[PDB]
Amino acid sequence: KKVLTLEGDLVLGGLFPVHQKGGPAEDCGPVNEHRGIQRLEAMLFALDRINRDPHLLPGVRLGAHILDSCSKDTHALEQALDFVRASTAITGVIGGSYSDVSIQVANLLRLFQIPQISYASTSAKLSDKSRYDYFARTVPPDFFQAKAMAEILRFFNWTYVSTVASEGDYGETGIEAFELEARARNISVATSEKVGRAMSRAAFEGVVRALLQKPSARVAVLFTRSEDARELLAASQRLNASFTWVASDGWGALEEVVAGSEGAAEGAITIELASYPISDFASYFQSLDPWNNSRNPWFREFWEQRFRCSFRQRDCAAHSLRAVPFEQESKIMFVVNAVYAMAHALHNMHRALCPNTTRLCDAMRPVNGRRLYKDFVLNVKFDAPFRPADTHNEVRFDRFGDGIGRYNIFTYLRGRYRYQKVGYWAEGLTLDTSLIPW
Amino acid sequence: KKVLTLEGDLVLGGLFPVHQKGGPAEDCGPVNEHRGIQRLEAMLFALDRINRDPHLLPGVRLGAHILDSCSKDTHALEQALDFVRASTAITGVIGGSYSDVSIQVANLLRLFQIPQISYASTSAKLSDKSRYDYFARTVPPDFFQAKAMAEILRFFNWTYVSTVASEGDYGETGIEAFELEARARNISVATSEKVGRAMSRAAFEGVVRALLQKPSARVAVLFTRSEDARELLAASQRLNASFTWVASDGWGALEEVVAGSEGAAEGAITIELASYPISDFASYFQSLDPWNNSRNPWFREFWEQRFRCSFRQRDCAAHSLRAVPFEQESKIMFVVNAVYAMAHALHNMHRALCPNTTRLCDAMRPVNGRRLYKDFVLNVKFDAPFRPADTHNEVRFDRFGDGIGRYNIFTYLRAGGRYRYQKVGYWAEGLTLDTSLIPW
Ligand SMILES: N[C@@]1(C(=O)O)CC2(CC2)[C@H]2[C@H](C(=O)O)[C@H]21
Ligand SMILES: N[C@@]1(C(=O)O)CC2(CC2)[C@H]2[C@H](C(=O)O)[C@H]21
Repeated sequence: KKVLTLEGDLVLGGLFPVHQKGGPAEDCGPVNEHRGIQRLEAMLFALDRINRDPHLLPGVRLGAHILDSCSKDTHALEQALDFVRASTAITGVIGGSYSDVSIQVANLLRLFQIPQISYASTSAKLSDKSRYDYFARTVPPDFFQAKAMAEILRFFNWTYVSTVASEGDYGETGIEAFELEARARNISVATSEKVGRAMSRAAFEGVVRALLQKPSARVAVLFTRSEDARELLAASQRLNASFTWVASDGWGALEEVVAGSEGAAEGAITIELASYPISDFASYFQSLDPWNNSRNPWFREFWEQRFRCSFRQRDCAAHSLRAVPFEQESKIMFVVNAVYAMAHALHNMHRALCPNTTRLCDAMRPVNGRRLYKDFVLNVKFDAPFRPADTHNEVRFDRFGDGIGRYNIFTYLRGRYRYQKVGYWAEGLTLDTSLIPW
Repeated sequence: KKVLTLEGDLVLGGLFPVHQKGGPAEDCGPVNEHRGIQRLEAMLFALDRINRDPHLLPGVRLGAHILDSCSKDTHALEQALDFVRASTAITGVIGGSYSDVSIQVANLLRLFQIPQISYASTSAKLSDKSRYDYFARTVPPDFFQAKAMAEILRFFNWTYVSTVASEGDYGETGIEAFELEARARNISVATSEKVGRAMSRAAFEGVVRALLQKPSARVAVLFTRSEDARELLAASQRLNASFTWVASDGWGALEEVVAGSEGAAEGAITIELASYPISDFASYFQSLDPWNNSRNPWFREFWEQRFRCSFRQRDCAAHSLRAVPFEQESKIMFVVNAVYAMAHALHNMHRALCPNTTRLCDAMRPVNGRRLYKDFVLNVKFDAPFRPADTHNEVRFDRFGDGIGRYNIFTYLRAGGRYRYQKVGYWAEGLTLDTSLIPW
């Protein structure tokens, strides 16, 4: 219903879960604030810096055609029909965020040779190039995440664990990979529970007692969506049930997962893909205003939900995102590098196909998608923009078009509670014991 | 590359694995005779009789747009694009065969509200109408088949078994459903192996070796693709490894799965969905020759493969199917049943939308798929066409567009060479098997 359009010489398709998935009947629920709106603004911020970059396509302005997935694969696939209908013209696609939506969207995109780079889809399956030949990502596959989690249990001598998976490609294949890896380290799994898309608080108590039916297994491994980890922790709190949580990037270092069930979560070890905040995105997001951000068609709806106001009611104007603490979303960097990977690919494309000018020559009217994905997108290699220069971070894709298997490890501890970085994984597990009380 | 097109007032899409899958450079392999050609020819047969029928769509003609899936989802989806290029116009789609083919095709077909009826896709994944709101099938979900297979093990007190599943939505869900039914009947799994999309003869051996790592687990439960079962039977014969096979409809009673691996498979228990060879299909298929069947662009290739001749070298001419021992592929009836399910739904929709004529009126141009599926496809009830005398079977779909969980159980034995399938029993809301018919 709402289209996000930016004019430009070339148009970059975008796909973001602006809204949450709806209730039993509605396809779209409330605005997904952090992983939705903020990740969308990250693509818009990147496109602005690129359009100001004199070293990166100074003669070709990049546009955007950003669609909302509503956190549901079938809705994203109904929306992704815009990207194919013409064949405005869509050069590539940034997104989606959730694996299921990327799989579904990739199967349609390959039929029209549309390149796609995801900034958050981690499911290992997307690494298979015979089925997903137009798919690249700035994120590593979950082969490497599940391997890393198996080493955490191997290190802390945890050999009788349990597993919790969100239904879908991410949770199932993620736990499946974890099965192989725990097996390979003498770790035996007591039981394996699966969480339905939209369970009730009664259903999660079912899962708690299901995990409890083996009291000896006090450790639980999770390949879960954040809502699921939060409802399961809430259910654990209500049922006065104490588990040792070992969780994937779904939970990550999200305050919203543990908020209200901080006691039930204390002791937990979580994983986030290795990222850093970008300060120029921070000041850009906090200076965003509903009367100046008309280019984002969902920014007013976010503003009404963020501040409990209405533009009809005239009570939105006194608020600012600067009064608020800015908790920059974890995968913001990966959105930023994914837009840059596509822009560099196209800069390299233009350099070779239009040597005589900075403008778009007939050799890129239209842009050959196959040549773009195979010869340029896959062969990008540049410094991550805005990177913490003290550490050398580089943007490229391996033989399977995946990002680098590097993860940060955290712990939820204690009045007051907080996630603390305790280690990392980058080919090997590396963590210091001095940062854990147990 | 080829597309079987025929004129009609309404056009029904078709999807069959006319060709097996190829290698890395090719997307299409040799001709698939049984699950390809006979299945394609069954739809043409049904179309031909529907168009002669004075009681079923007398004034409305049915055309077709039959595509080749090449036993591969990505190729099928490239092809299925034809069905949605109107936005010739496609009213409904008959197909595909492979469950991963039918899933991919449905995700697209629902976008343009096009009803889909599969004659072979058994994945339980396809029973969920939130996700597959325009899909229906003349076959049951694998929820019942997995229940059927654990009942067979529980009956023979095989408490320690191994599993093998073809990667994808048929193998993985089938076996997972099976393993839960096995657990609940105290049947423990020793090991579980996966058969990938691009398997090598060495990789197939690695699967056999993994199965032998548990020497007590002599039972091997498979939810595999046809080709995946044959190659596992080939790898086991190469290794003189002996397993009791219990296998899903993928294997079924296919002679092509056991060819060259007759001793490796002896004593195998195989499942097929309960069906009957249909009456007039044998006359039709056997009366097919290459100088009349120009309407099937893959038929000449089937002819060459069948008789090991060449039209370019003119050896083929002196041949006819009316001398061969006609083996009617087990799902022929479900293909014919799907074609007739769509025909009846449209006949009934036409009664509702065009009451003053036999011809396709404007209230039905184009056919509204949402109304066709929900108000007419899901509600169809009719006597199964071409049903043999002693049979009184009815074609219908349940609340979730599913067929009924009915299956025949067979066993593979050496009688007089001369190896064959023998029906030992059936499954229909409980197990019934004749222990007297199994040699072992
Ligand atoms: N890595 C994810 C995926 O779907 O592939 C798992 C997740 C569901 C929890 C979403 C995370 C995110 O948006 O930060 C993606
Ligand atoms: N029932 C099937 C399915 O895909 O759901 C299993 C199979 C893969 C082996 C193919 C069989 C067939 O075409 O008769 C279908």
